Amino acid sequence: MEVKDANSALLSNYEVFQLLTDLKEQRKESGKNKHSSGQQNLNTITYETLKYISKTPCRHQSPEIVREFLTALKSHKLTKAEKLQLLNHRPVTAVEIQLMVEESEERLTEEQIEALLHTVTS
Amino acid sequence: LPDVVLKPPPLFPDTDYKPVPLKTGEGEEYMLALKQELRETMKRMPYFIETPEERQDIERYSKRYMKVYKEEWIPDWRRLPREMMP
Amino acid sequence: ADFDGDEMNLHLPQTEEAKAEALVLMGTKANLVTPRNGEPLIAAIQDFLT
Amino acid sequence: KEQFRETDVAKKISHICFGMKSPEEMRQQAHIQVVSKNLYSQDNQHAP
Amino acid sequence: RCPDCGSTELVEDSHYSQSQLVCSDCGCVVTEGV
Amino acid sequence: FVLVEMVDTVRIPPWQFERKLNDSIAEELNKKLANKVVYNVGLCICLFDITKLEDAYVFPGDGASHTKVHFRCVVFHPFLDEILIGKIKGCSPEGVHVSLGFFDDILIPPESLQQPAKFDEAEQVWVWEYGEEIRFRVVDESFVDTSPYTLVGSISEPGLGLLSWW
Amino acid sequence: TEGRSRDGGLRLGEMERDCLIGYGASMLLLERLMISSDAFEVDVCGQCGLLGYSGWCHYCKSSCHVSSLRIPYACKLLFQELQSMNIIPRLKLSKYN
Amino acid sequence: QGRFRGNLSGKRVDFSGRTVISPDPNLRIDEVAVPVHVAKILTFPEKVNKANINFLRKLVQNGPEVHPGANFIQQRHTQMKRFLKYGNREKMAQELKYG
Amino acid sequence: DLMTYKGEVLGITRFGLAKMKESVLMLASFEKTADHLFDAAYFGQKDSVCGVSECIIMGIPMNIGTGLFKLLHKADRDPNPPKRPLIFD
Amino acid sequence: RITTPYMTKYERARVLGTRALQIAMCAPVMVELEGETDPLLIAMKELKARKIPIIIRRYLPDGSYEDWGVDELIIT
RNA sequence: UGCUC
Ligand SMILES: Nc1nc2c(ncn2[C@@H]2O[C@H](COP(=O)(O)OP(=O)(O)OP(=O)(O)O)[C@@H](O)[C@H]2O)c(=O)[nH]1
Ligand SMILES: Nc1ncnc2c1ncn2[C@@H]1O[C@H](COP(=O)(O)OP(=O)(O)OP(=O)(O)O)C[C@H]1O
Ligand SMILES: [Mg+2]
Ligand SMILES: [Zn+2]
Repeated sequence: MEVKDANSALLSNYEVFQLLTDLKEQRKESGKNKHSSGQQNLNTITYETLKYISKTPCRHQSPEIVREFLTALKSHKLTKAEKLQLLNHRPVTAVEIQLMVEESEERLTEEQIEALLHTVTS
Repeated sequence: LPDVVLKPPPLFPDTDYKPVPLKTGEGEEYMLALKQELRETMKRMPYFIETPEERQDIERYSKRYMKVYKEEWIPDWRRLPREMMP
Repeated sequence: ADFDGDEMNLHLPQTEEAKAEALVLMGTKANLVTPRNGEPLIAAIQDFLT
Repeated sequence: KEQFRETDVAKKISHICFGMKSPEEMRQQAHIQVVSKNLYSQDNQHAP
Repeated sequence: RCPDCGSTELVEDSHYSQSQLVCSDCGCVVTEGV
Repeated sequence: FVLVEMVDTVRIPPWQFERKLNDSIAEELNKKLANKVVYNVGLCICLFDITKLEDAYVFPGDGASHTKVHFRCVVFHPFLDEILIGKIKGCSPEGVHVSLGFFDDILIPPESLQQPAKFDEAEQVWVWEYGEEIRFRVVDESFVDTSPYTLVGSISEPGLGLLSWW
Repeated sequence: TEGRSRDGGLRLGEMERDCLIGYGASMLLLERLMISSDAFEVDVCGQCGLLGYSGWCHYCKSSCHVSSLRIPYACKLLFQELQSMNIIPRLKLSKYN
Repeated sequence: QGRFRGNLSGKRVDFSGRTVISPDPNLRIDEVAVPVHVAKILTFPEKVNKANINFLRKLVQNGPEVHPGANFIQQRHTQMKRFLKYGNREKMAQELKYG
Repeated sequence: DLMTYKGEVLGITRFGLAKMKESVLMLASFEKTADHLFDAAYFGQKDSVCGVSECIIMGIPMNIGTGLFKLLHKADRDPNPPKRPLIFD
Repeated sequence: RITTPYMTKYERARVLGTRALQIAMCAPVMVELEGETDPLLIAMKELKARKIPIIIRRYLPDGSYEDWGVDELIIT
């Protein structure tokens, strides 16, 4: 029951949302009585995580939009964690990038924030 | 005949003889201080090789600021065989 | 055996795999010959040869 | 919430490594120290 | 008491050289082997 | 959220042979890794996919089908600096009790870094004014079986401003 | 037990084991000499290789490496007697795969 | 009588009997006659499946007295054995789950 | 051949059996139990489970007979199933 | 492909035993049994019909292996 | 020890 790598590759919330939706539809299309009675924690965790991701603005996302956002941020020499956080949160306000986002000193430049907002809002 | 014992002997039996106190004088204190200084200075010496940390979580801009820098001694490869070159 | 008071043992396997292995490998029809020289041991006897 | 721990594994013995134990390992393996030479108590219950 | 029906009719009846304490109401084998 | 590679020896009984092997393996792996925290890894959510699935053996014992399957599964394990959004599911004098939305009630933010008006008087008072943000600081896990929880982590709430809610 | 008056069972002597080996019936021999006679489930520690109890190793004071294992009771008795003779059998377990 | 020769190489087992033999040419070479008395003692554990469900139902209904039958039932969920000599055998036969 | 596969005629007695075989459990079970056991404990010789006697003692299926090979199940499957593509990476 | 194409008696016995155990453990039948309450009889019927979904994994002493289907091997 | 085979 060993793990090979706990940090193999980071993924945004859209992939988790898609996986949860696929598992939910496959479940309701292949619902089994005994398998469900054996372990009901699966249903609970799946439904609650899907509801949590639905509460967030993660909706209205597609792989093309994610690829476009990644290609747009690649020109900003930003780290992977910063773009991951921006994609998971989708900040509409500037203060979210000014203070909440880490590594603000020397990275904002007071001019790139407008481009970041235009890219994340598109 | 020998009597029977209900409980086992104590794990640390008491002794009526105690260790002789340590020798005193400037020499012993100076040797102690020098040994402590050696302990403190030999760990930061390049010869003290530490366990190479691995499995970094992520890369960050602060890396260059937190990058551990330390001079490395160059072994004399003339005396050492060839099997130890990197 | 000679049926002169000899007591023989009878065992019942408790596993389907053991049952199948006993029936296949240790089958009476599959062991009509000895591995020593291949001669058949299970054949006619007194009151059958006569 | 709940930690993942395996219930049972189909473990198969590979080989037996014979050896010896030192007195310290004997102390560590044992649970109690036997010092009384008698077997049962004096009462009529004869408890150990 | 019996673990299935909760009855107290536990009788020790040896079945062909097998000591066994069993419930007398539903037949739930309480304990077996000695 | 992050992917984790795992190798598991899944045992499928004989009465599931009519089902497809991959589907049954995925269902078993999900049932075995649902709402459970793997030590030094985190809380696993569900199975992401199955990469390698080698031959399926049948032992002379139980007789079931044992398959060694390599798969990738999603687990919730921040990177010590991730930002999250939870809701206050209670509050204690020594620290508030915030929880991610219906995900896990294990986030215990210590109240020792906010501006110097921090205190909880047991009346569920969050903070005196001048969707709750959370900044993960460190991960920590512990064992359970020690005789014949496991994920709490510390939360940071700096002077984020929060023009929307104080 | 041994005798009929003692409600004893039959004995598969060494010659019966030899015959079963000659036949090659491995599962039948295992079921006879292990499953139906002195089957037991012991707890072995994967670190020190000693025998534990109730999923706990008193030697290492831990229970993470303790695993269950099927074994004949006579084999466990032999291991215990050998440990009493200072001949410690250290069992290195591994997956059945 | 040691452990290797007396308890490891050759050891005693259960579900076995010992009896005197007698001739009977009316049986096949691959067949052996077993008395009813010994047959009622040596039992075989059969797993309830979709094929022999009715046969096991009838065997349980017969009980430990009639020769064709059983002596104990082990449920799938709980491993608590149930003796067929006591209790309503019909209710047990009607509640025979698979496994 | 079994008597003449090591280049020397070794008898079936305990001496030749020990010179030929290597399993500690089999030698201890045949003859000289305590002597062989103490010798193995001294040498620390690890004994495998390849032989038949040790397989019978430890209660595992012997390698000879039906246990020489392994069986596989012909289940409806698809090795190396399609992998879900990663969008963020 | 280098081993004997004939299916030995040991392989027959082990396959029949495994299939009987599986059928006793509520496994699906692929021959439409006709009133056979004995799992071993069903296993023998499946063997004679060559419908046992088991593949023998013959191992060579060095370590190499080879797979053989029950329907691919020859029975007697 | 007596036996049974
Ligand atoms: N009546 C009877 N006599 C016995 C028995 N066993 C041994 N003897 C007698 O005692 C002599 C041999 O003794 P052993 O059989 O060696 O006694 P033992 O086996 O050392 O005694 P335990 O170890 O207590 O079984 C023989 O001359 C027998 O006549 C027995 O079971 N019944
Ligand atoms: N000590 C023993 N060891 C093994 N088998 C024995 C022993 N004593 C008796 N038997 C069994 O009894 C059988 C011996 O019978 P056998 O010697 O062939 O005839 P018999 O006893 O000489 O009868 P006759 O005197 O010829 O009428 C063979 C064997 O299975
Ligand atoms: Mg005779
Ligand atoms: Zn240990």
